Amino acid sequence: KVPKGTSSYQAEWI
Amino acid sequence: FTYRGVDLDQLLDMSYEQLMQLYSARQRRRLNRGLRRKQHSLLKRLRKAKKEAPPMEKPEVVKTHLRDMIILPEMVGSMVGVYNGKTFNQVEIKPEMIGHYLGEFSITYKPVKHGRPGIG
Amino acid sequence: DIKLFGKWSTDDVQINDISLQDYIAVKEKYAKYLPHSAGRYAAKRFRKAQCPIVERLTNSMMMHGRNNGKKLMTVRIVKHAFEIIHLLTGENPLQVLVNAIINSGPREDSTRIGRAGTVRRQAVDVSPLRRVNQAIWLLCTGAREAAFRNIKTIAECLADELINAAKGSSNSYAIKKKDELERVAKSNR
Amino acid sequence: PGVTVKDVNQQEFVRALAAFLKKSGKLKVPEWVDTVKLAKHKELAPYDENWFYTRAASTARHLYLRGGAGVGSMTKIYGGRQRNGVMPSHFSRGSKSVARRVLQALEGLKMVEKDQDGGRKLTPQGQRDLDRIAGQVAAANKKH
Amino acid sequence: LVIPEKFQHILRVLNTNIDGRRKIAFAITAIKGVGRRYAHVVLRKADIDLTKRAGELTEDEVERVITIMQNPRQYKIPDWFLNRQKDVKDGKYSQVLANGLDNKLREDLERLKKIRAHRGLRHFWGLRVR
Amino acid sequence: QSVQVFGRKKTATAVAHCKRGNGLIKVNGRPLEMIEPRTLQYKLLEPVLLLGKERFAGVDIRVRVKGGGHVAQIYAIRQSISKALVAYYQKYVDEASKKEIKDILIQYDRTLLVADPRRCES
Amino acid sequence: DKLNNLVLFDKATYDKLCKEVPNYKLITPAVVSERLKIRGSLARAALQELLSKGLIKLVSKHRAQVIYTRNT
RNA sequence: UGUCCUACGCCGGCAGGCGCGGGUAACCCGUUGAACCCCAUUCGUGAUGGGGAUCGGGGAUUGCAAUUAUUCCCC
Repeated sequence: KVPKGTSSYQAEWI
Repeated sequence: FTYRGVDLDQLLDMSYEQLMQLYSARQRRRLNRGLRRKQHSLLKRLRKAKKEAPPMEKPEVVKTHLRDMIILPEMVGSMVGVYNGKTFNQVEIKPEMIGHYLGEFSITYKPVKHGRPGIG
Repeated sequence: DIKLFGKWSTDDVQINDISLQDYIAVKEKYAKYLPHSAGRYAAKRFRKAQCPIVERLTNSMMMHGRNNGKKLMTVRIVKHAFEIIHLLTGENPLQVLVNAIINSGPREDSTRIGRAGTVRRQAVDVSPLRRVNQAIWLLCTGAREAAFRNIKTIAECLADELINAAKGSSNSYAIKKKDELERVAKSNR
Repeated sequence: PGVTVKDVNQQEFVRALAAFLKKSGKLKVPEWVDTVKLAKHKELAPYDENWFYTRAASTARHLYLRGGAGVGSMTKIYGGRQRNGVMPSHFSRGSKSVARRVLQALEGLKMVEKDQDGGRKLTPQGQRDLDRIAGQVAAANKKH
Repeated sequence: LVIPEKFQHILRVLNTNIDGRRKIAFAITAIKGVGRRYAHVVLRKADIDLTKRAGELTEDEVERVITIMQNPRQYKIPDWFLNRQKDVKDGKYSQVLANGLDNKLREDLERLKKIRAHRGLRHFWGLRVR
Repeated sequence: QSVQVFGRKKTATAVAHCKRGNGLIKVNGRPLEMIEPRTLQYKLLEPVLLLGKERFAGVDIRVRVKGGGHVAQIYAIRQSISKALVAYYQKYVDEASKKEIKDILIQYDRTLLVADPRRCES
Repeated sequence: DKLNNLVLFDKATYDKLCKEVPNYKLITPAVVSERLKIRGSLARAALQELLSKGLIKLVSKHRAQVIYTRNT
C-alpha cells in the first residue's frame, strides 16, 4: 500500500 | 480538531500578533525575527493556488525547495511539493502539523538496511 | 610529652621481633603529633624507614584511585580506627598495630630464578624493610576488601583487620595471604 | 566584654544569627520558599525547611567580612560544582534572584545600606547586632 | 521511635504498588510521572513533615496529598514544574499520571504517525531521534 | 622592638609580625584553634604545644597570610611562627636560648625552620 | 540472597534494644545494623534515643564514624 | 584573557533581558572570592536517592536559517 502523492524516496520510509 | 483550546476557523481568522504566544518558543522566535522574500512569494503562490481551484477538486500543487517554512494556519488544505535535495514529495497540509517545519516532511536520507559485510 | 593526636602514649610500646625493631620507628624520637608530615622520604634510599609507621599506614591506605590525594581524610580514618581499637581491646592502639605488623609480615618469598620458560621458583629470604612494607600493604588491602559493599565502616574495617592480624587468627586477609605465601614458599624449595 | 565576629566560630555564629532572624520576626519572606531551587548547579531542593534566614545570615556575615560586594559577587561566592551530566563537571554560580531578594529583604530591615561606590555594605546598626550576637555565642562557648 | 500499630506495608495508589517501608518522598517518587523534586514540592505544600515513613501515615493525609497532586494549579504550584505545559489539543497546564503517561505517549506517537513527520517515521523504524 | 619574617611553602606565604605583647597568636585576624582544617590543627599548635606555654606570655604575633592551598597554607603559617620566634629570640633575647629552641625544633621536624625547596615543575 | 531489614521496631526488637545493647563495649551504627538486621537509619535514631535517655556514653561524633561505649 | 571581557542595579524559578560604567589592559574583569578538601543533616548495602544515557513537553539566547534535537535552562 502506498499513499497518493508520496515519492519513492519517502515511500522507502513507510 | 482543536489546537491549544482554539479551533481551526478561529485560528484562520486570528490576527497576526497573537500567534506570537500560541506557538512554541522556536516558532515564536522565528516569527519575531521576521520572514523574508522567498517564502512571501511562496505564500502568495499558495493563495493563487487555493483560490484558482474547483470547490470539489483539490487545489493544484506548488513545487518548492523551501523547507525552512513554519506552517501558518492559512496553509491548511494546500497541496505543497517539497524538495529534499533530490526529488519533490507531494504533501497535503493537515491542520495538526501547524506547529512544525516543512523539513520533517521530506526526509533527506534513506533508512539503512544492513547487508552482509565484505572483507573488513 | 608527645602524644599521638594528643591522646596516645608512645613509651608503652614494646617490639617483639628483633628483625623489625630497627625499622619500626615509632618509639622515642619518631613520635609525632600528626601522621601527616609532607616531608620527603623517597628522596634517597632507605629514607622511608626513618618515617613514623603511622605515617606509613596513612600513606598506604589512600593508595586506591578515587582517594589518591586525600590525606587529612586518611588520618581521620586512622583516628576513628584507633579510637575503636582502644574501646574494643583496651590496650594501646600502637602496641596492637606493632603486633599486627610483626605477625603479618612474610618471612620467605618464592622468586623466579632461571629463564623465561622455567616457572620453577626458588624460595629466598625477605628484607625487613620489605617485610614491613608488605605487612602494611596487606593490612591496607584487607581494609579495602572488607569495606567494599556493606554497612561495615572502613575505619572499623581497618580496626577489625588489625586486631585479627595481631591476635593471629585466620580471619585477617593479611594472615591468610601470609600463610598461603609461606606454605608455597616451603613447597617450592 | 570586647569580642568580635572573627573570634567566634563561624558555623555556630551563622546558626545563632538565623535564630536571631527567628526571634526578631520581621523579614520580607517570599511565597516561593517551598518550591525554589537554590542554584542551577544544584540537583535537589535544600533539605532544611528554613534555609532563607540561614542564607541571609551567611550573606550578612560575608558582607561584614568583605564589603563593596554586589548581587553578582554573592552569586559567584555561592557557586560550586555543576555536574554537567555525563559531560565533565565545571564551576557554576548561584541563583541571582534568590540572593537579590535576600539583599533587598535584608536592607528592608535597615541592616544593609547602598554604597556610592556602586556596591553595598553594612550599617552601624548591623555591626552592633553582629558583635552583640558574637558576644552571646562567645559567652555560650567559653562557659559551656 | 516507636512501633506504629496502623502501618500499611504495601500501598496501592493510582493502580500502582508503593513500598510502604520507604520514605514518603521517595515512595511517592517510586510511581511513574513524579520524581524527587515534585514530591518534595508537593509535600512542602501539603504541610506534612518529611521524616515520617510511607506506611506510617494516616488515610486523610494520603487522600489530601493525592488531592494536591491531582490539581496543582488550584493549590498554588507554579506553572514551570508541570510535565506538560502546552498541550496540542487543549493547551492545559496539568500533571500527567502513570497510565496517563502511557496513553499520552501512545497518542503522541499516533499523531506523529498520521502527520508522517520525520520523528514519527524514525520512531516507526525504531532508531535514534536526537 | 618588632620583627617581620615570612614563611613560604609552594606558593603560600605567611608574613609574621612579632612584637613584645601579651600572649596572643593572631593569624589573619583569627586565633590558631579557629583555623578551618581542624583535622590538621595540631601542626599549627606543635611549636606552641611542644615548647610549652611559658615564655609565650609576652609575645604578640600577627600573621598576614596569602596564597597557596590549605595544607601548604597552614605549614607556611606554622613555619613562619617558628621562624618569628627564632628571629625574635635571636635579636632581643640571648643567643643560647634561641640556639636551644632551634635545636629542639630541628630535633622534632626539620621543616619547622627551613622551607621545602621543591616546587611545581613546568 | 537479599538482606531484609525492618525499618520500624518490633516488640522483640525493642526488648533486645532496651536490654541487650549496653554490654557490647563498642557501639557503632554499623554493628546495630548488622547484628539484628535493621536499617542504619533506625539504628542511628535508636542510638540518639538511648543517648537522650542518658544510658550510654558518647566517645566521638563525625560525618562517617560515630562511636559510643556501654555504661560504666 | 578581552573591544568583546564584564563591574553595579532592576525584572526575573531559571537559563537570560532591561538601564547604565570601566577596560585596546600589573589599573576594569580581579585581594581573579575556584574545585576537590573540611565541618554539620539525611540516606544505609538494594539496580538504592549510585550512575546517568535514551525519549516527552515548555522557555531563552546565538545567529539571514536550529527542522536530522546548535547551545543552555525548568519538570
